[PDB]
Amino acid sequence: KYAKRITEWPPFEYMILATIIANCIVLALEQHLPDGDKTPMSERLDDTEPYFIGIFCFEAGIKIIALGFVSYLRNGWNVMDFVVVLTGILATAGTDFDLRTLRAVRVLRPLKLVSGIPSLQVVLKSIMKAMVPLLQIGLLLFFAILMFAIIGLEFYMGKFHKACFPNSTDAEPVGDFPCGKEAPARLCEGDTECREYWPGPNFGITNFDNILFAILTVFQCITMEGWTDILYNTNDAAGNTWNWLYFIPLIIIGSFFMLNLVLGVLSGEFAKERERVENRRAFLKLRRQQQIERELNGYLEWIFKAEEVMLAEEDRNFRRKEKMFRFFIRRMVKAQSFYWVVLCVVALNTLCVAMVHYNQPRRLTTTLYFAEFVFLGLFLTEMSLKMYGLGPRSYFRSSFNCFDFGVIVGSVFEVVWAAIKPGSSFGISVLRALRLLRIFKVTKYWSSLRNLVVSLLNSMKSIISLLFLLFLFIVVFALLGMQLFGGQFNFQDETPTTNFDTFPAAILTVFQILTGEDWNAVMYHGIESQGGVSKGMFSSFYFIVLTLFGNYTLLNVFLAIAVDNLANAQELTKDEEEMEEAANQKLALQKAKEVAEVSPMSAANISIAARQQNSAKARSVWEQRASQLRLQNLRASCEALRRFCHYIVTMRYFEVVILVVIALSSIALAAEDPVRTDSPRNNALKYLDYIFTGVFTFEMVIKMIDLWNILDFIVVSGALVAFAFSGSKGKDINTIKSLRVLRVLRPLKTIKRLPKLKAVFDCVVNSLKNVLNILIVYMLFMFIFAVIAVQLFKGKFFYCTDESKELERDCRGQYLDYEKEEVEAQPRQWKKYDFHYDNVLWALLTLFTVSTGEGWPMVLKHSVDATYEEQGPSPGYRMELSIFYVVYFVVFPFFFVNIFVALIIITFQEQGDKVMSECSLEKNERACIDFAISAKPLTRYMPQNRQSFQYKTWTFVVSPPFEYFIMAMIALNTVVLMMKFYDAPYEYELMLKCLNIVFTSMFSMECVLKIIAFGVLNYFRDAWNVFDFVTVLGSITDILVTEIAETNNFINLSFLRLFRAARLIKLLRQGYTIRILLWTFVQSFKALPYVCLLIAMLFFIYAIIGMQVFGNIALDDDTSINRHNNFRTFLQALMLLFRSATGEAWHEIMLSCLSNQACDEQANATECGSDFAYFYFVSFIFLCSFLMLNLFVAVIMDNFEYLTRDSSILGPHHLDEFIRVWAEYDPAACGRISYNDMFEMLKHMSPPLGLGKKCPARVAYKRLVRMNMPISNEDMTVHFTSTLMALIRTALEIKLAPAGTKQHQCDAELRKEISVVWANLPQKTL
Ligand SMILES: CCCCCCCCCCCCCCCCCC(=O)OC[C@H](COP(=O)(O)OCCN)OC(=O)CCCCCCCCCCCCCCCCC
Ligand SMILES: CC(C)CCC[C@@H](C)[C@H]1CC[C@H]2[C@@H]3CC=C4C[C@@H](OC(=O)CCC(=O)O)CC[C@]4(C)[C@H]3CC[C@]12C
Ligand SMILES: CC(C)CCC[C@@H](C)[C@H]1CC[C@H]2[C@@H]3CC=C4C[C@@H](OC(=O)CCC(=O)O)CC[C@]4(C)[C@H]3CC[C@]12C
Ligand SMILES: CC(C)CCC[C@@H](C)[C@H]1CC[C@H]2[C@@H]3CC=C4C[C@@H](OC(=O)CCC(=O)O)CC[C@]4(C)[C@H]3CC[C@]12C
Ligand SMILES: CC(C)CCC[C@@H](C)[C@H]1CC[C@H]2[C@@H]3CC=C4C[C@@H](O)CC[C@]4(C)[C@H]3CC[C@]12C
Ligand SMILES: CC(C)CCC[C@@H](C)[C@H]1CC[C@H]2[C@@H]3CC=C4C[C@@H](O)CC[C@]4(C)[C@H]3CC[C@]12C
Ligand SMILES: CC(C)CCC[C@@H](C)[C@H]1CC[C@H]2[C@@H]3CC=C4C[C@@H](O)CC[C@]4(C)[C@H]3CC[C@]12C
Ligand SMILES: CC(C)CCC[C@@H](C)[C@H]1CC[C@H]2[C@@H]3CC=C4C[C@@H](O)CC[C@]4(C)[C@H]3CC[C@]12C
Ligand SMILES: *[C@@H]1O[C@H](CO)[C@@H](O)[C@H](O)[C@H]1NC(C)=O
Ligand SMILES: [Ca+2]
Repeated sequence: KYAKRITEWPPFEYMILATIIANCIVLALEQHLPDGDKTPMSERLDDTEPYFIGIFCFEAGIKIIALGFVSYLRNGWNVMDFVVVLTGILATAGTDFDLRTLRAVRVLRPLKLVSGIPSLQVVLKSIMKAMVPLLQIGLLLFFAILMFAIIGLEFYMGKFHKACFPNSTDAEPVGDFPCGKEAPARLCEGDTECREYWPGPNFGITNFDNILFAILTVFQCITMEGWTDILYNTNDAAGNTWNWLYFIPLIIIGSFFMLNLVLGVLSGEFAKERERVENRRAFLKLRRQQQIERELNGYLEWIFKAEEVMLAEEDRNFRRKEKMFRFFIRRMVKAQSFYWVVLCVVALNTLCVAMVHYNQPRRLTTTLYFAEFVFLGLFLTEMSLKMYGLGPRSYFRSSFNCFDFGVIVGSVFEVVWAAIKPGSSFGISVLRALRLLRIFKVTKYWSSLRNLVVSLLNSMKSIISLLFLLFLFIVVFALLGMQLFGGQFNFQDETPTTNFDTFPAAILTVFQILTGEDWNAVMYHGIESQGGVSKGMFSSFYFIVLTLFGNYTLLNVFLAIAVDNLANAQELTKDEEEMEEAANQKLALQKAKEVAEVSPMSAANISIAARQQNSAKARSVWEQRASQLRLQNLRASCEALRRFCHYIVTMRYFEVVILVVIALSSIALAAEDPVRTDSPRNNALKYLDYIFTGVFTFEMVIKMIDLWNILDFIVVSGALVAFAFSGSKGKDINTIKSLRVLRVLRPLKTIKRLPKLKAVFDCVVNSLKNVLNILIVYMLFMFIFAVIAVQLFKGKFFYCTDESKELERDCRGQYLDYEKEEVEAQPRQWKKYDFHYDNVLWALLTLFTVSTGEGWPMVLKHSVDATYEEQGPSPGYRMELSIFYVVYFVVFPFFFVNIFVALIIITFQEQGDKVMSECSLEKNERACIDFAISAKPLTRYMPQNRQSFQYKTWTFVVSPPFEYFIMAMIALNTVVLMMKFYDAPYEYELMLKCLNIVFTSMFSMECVLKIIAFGVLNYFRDAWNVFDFVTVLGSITDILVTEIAETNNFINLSFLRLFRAARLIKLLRQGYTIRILLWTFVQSFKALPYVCLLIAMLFFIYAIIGMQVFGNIALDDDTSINRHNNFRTFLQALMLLFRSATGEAWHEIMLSCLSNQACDEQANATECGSDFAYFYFVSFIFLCSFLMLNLFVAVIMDNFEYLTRDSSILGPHHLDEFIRVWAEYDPAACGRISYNDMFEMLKHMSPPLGLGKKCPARVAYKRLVRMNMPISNEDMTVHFTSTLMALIRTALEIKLAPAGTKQHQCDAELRKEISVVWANLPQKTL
């Protein structure tokens, strides 16, 4: 039994890894066919299973006979291996048919190589240790969903079951939209009536019939996938007046707030983890290695200089004459002239390669073909001459030179491979555009951008491990999907492409679900495959998981990578700059030392050059927090007429009137009718615009007599020109429209007038300027990808209307469309796909749409189906091209976009301080003392009579079992709140109503008991008691309304039910970690309202612009501009803008209004719509994303002190416990309290602060004795003013004990730091 010492060798471990990889390949080679069909390879691979099972069992047996049982089973990975082998053995000996739950375990086999490689185990532990603090967020998220689900269950229960059945002939609805009989809901057209019962919108899956369906629908909504479809279904089922008030708060809270919480928690976790001893040591090693290299390079340059100096004096007096040539070459390959020449050559090559487009002239094609050879030869001659003038070892030292060599080799391979078989092309020749990255060399941003690449290369193994772990999880989920839905997607209609039949299809489906686009469609297909709504509805959980741990795990990989690398680069750059400054000042100070024969002026020179550059120390919040965390960790480790037109603008009440006129003009702009130009409202608006432009020009003309003013000049001049052209016929009506839409800039004038709005706009602009270099790099990478995509896909995105024809000449005439069983004659026409890659601009637009994530499966399908230059598509022709898109998703949406967030997180500047010299010592200590400054020991108001009646009620109410009963009563009432379902029996609804009755009665009894035991003016003091009373009163009003027959049409009262649905909030107070986080983030939100004002102004401006431009588009169904989504009104425009901001079909909306749309039969122009929608939508998406990210980072950095807590010396929270303890023992302040209570209070005090063990109590005595005593005054005196202050002073930054006599200086420091407190603490210092 000595297997461990003779059978646990490296080579045996690599034989077990080969068994696993082979098993993975066998699993990936399986194919699933419907209805029991099987390929011969299926049986051939099935015959391979028992050898794998035998090998696994042998390895398990060796490990058992080496380690024992319950220490071999003590490892979780060994437990997983044992479970896998046991399930395999049972399957081998299993003849019964209930093996599906056992054969689905063999998808965990790829996870076994995680156990075989401990490095992957360490990486997985590191990635999963940052997800525990996210769990509470998920809990909160679940609560939110539950709450919203309940609200849905109370409003949209069985509302989607009505449809326009024509005449009850065969019960086939004509339209897939809900009804309302008369009412403001949507009506049937033609000979149809809305009969009862029709499954629902999506096969009857998305509805609010019961709590489970409501929960699933709300979860689908929060992921912002198809929530607008549900919104429109509610709109046309019950009217559009109040449905937005349910979905807009739902989307906001469930997506934006959750994402902000996740980002903040992750940022705090990363900041805490970066300052650990291991990471700090690794960073110090990297910094030392980088610092050595600069000195080495300087010394080698010095050495080369001497080698070329001792070679000219050695020849001045064959194999030597060829070496001055090498020296001259090396002096030539390093000069600025050669650098600029090669940079211009690379720029010209980029220009030449960027002109490729579909249907280019043959002369241009030949010119580019020859220029490729010319450029390849030139680049080859610049890589050989620079390699001989520097040497192979010195040339390969720089990483970008290695990249250049790789690109040259790939280009040569492409050139030789493009002649022996000219088909498509890889596109490596475009990669030379990355050589433009030399531009940053001549700027001052070279060090910062180079340090990021240095840090990226330093931790390459970690990046590879993380990517491989992600790929392994994707493979495991693909195998699970293959087992669950493999071969079950063969429906009566066309089989969906997004299926789980083969391994490539399953892995593409899993990747698409990970991105989060159209995952609900795949979920619907899976549910339909598993039986439908009736049975098989439990197959959704898979997708649920694949969403959750698929949408918050990438944010834990790529965001972590970005934060770590960018923080490392920033710290490296800052340390390099400060070390250079220190070395320069030391050298200049030493300069004066050698010159002792005269008074030196070097000291003055270094003095005048030491403060001018000092004003560049930004010291962002992230850097300050990192420094404080480093200090704390190190301490813990160690311790173990001109005047008549200028006085009018000087008036105090002149800016306010201008602001109110600006607001009035903005409101008048909002309330405009685009579709009906000729209306009395439009005439009144024109008359008001006359007054507005008159007052604007009047105030403007008196301002020039004494950038933003430039904008005011354009506004005024455009208004004047429009008025001048108004008094004539329609001369150049397009110019009139342009000058009319120019008036939207009126709200922009408010930015300067409000100092706070101007400040926040300046902060946003500064944040934008902070990421300009990364934006340029991102644009260069996107351009390279777009050029490659143009090269790959130009011309191939053409298709005929019917798939039978493959050529343009064949796609002529008419064909038979066999849709909806009508076989209609439809014209054949050779069309082009909406999003293509004809030229670089179209490719850039398509890649932007892909990066946003909308409709990228469609472009993936089109790219895969593309065949040739002028030939129609063929399904699955080139599947490998999907790699391209995968790579794109790895680089832009995932990587590049996550380094934008990090670059804003780590460089965010504090705004509420605006100065770094306030106290230089307190960041949380100041807040900790201010908490005691403001929070007085508020009491619980114990009754003072206690004679016969009030004391009994008070004792009953404040009793712990009463609170427990209320909690159980509030938790059991929520169980009866979600237990309602559609088409329930009458007795069931009666029981539900009776239970609601008794619960409301119990809560009313509790409220009246509290009123009696506390008092009218005491119960209402609490903000929670008044909320409870409001909910009780609302429930009573609802129950009274319900008992009496409801007013059918007099007053529509159905909102009061929400009050009862509010009881959930009543149970939100039990959690001691969700309340303190929710309240903290809400209080940070309420402290930054001007960011929200800026976002609202952005939405207002874009809504007005859309109203003016695309307002009169004709409403048509089966499009993106219809009765649900249009630009007609201000509310409709805002809804469209919000839908695009979340992102549903913004590309489809853009295409639905481009310069050729059929125009409404009520407006003036017969052809309305413009090609301006491209810029409109792209700019709106970019700006909305940027401002939302800025708001998120502002909120996160407002709370960074709490998000990086490291809770062991916490002070902001222990004061709450102190107040809670003091309140119970104190009925009222009464000035002063006794002494003996404080000892039992310290005993009952939280052990985290004050006493850990029995021994530290002595230290507490050392804090009570051996210093100044408050016993000088009356012993009947409070001590909280002197106890908590002393404990918070001595817990951190203790100074009195080492001195023992310098108390007066500490008191003076405290006084000068509390200078303006209105002398309130002077009486508390004693
Ligand atoms: C940590 C998680 C915290 C979660 C907090 C959640 C906060 C947001 C909650 C949003 C709830 C308000 C929106 C209600 C959705 C309205 C749905 C609807 O269609 O209502 C119409 C309804 C009658 O339907 P109607 O079509 O008019 O008639 C035919 C069919 N009966 O009724 C009507 O006739 C109109 C009445 C509905 C519109 C007004 C309702 C009051 C809204 C006040 C503002 C929000 C109050 C928030 C209260 C929080 C606690 C619930
Ligand atoms: C990286 C730097 C050096 C590139 C600078 C920009 C140009 C190289 C790009 C930007 C605009 C691109 C143009 C974008 C739009 C067009 C129009 C296009 O012309 C046609 O499509 C005519 C055929 C037809 O539609 O019938 C030819 C490509 C061209 C000029 C592109 C050629 C390459 C251009 C000129
Ligand atoms: C300062 C910002 C928030 C813009 C103003 C807020 C808007 C949401 C409010 C303020 C004025 C409201 C407008 C107040 C007056 C009207 C006119 C109203 O139409 C009619 O009065 C019917 C008369 C006719 O049929 O001609 C339509 C709503 C509308 C523009 C309202 C739409 C919503 C508006 C634009
Ligand atoms: C963090 C990353 C690594 C996640 C994705 C891992 C990729 C390597 C996966 C996801 C997409 C997979 C691709 C999904 C689709 C295809 C096409 C397909 O190629 C075929 O020729 C299929 C053959 C057939 O038609 O039956 C299989 C390889 C490839 C690119 C797969 C290879 C492995 C890929 C590239
Ligand atoms: C001073 C501004 C900012 C506030 C007042 C502007 C809005 C509320 C005013 C300006 C002109 C007004 C319109 C003038 C004419 C008509 C025609 C008729 O159908 C009655 C209502 C209606 C449609 C008015 C509704 C209210 C209206 C749109
Ligand atoms: C790291 C950054 C700069 C990405 C640069 C590499 C990109 C452009 C490379 C990496 C892998 C490459 C793909 C690899 C394989 C194929 C299959 C071939 O039949 C067509 C080209 C295609 C689809 C390539 C296109 C270009 C591609 C996506
Ligand atoms: C906390 C959980 C476990 C118990 C409280 C949840 C109760 C109220 C929920 C959980 C699952 C729900 C059931 C889920 C499915 C159905 C089938 C439907 O055709 C009638 C309603 C019915 C029977 C639901 C009634 C309410 C229900 C029982
Ligand atoms: C002025 C600001 C928005 C700078 C952005 C300018 C560019 C991106 C925008 C501003 C106005 C736009 C124009 C507005 C209207 C039309 C008419 C249409 O039939 C063809 C396109 C064309 C000519 C647009 C092209 C793009 C355009 C020039
Ligand atoms: C069937 O249609 C006719 C007219 O097409 C109309 O009377 C009604 O909708 C139906 N007739 C019935 C229900 O008798
Ligand atoms: Ca979407």
